[PDB]
Amino acid sequence: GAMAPSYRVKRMDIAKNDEECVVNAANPRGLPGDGVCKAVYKKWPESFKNSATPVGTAKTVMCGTYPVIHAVGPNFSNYTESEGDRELAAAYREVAKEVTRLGVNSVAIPLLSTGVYSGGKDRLTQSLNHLFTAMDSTDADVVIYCRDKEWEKKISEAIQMRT
Ligand SMILES: NC(=O)c1cnccn1
Ligand SMILES: [Cl-]
Ligand SMILES: [Cl-]
Repeated sequence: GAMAPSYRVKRMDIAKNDEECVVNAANPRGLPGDGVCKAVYKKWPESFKNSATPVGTAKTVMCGTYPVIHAVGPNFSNYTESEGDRELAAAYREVAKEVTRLGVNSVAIPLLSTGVYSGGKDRLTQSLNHLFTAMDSTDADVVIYCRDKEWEKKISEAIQMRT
């Protein structure tokens, strides 16, 4: 574990993270995809061997000794708000299990289902709160990666609020 486990946020490409492992915002079929998933495919292509996994689950594949945790959030175009919310909460619990099993002291994580799986809605608060619910009982340093300046401010505010 980290000596004083923390949350931080950075506005940059998760493929350039400074953490001991990465969470991919994966699709269920282990395809290169777009956004975070395409950047992860270009940086750690070996991690996409047998990475396919259902919605609401996480499956880790090593690229050398560097763990890539493929987490499949729901596509809110396809799910009801209720079922999508349940699967988004489940994906993050599976991420906490994997981070714990790996024994890492740090993890780089994107906000699941906030991009092309958002169903055109702002899900910053919904996705971040499910991230906190899952990761608060872990002792890894968590670094959240985002791309938008307004999102960075709102994530930073939510972290600082809890102290
Ligand atoms: N996570 C992000 O960087 C982000 C930015 N703008 C909309 C949705 N997600
Ligand atoms: Cl960058
Ligand atoms: Cl997404």
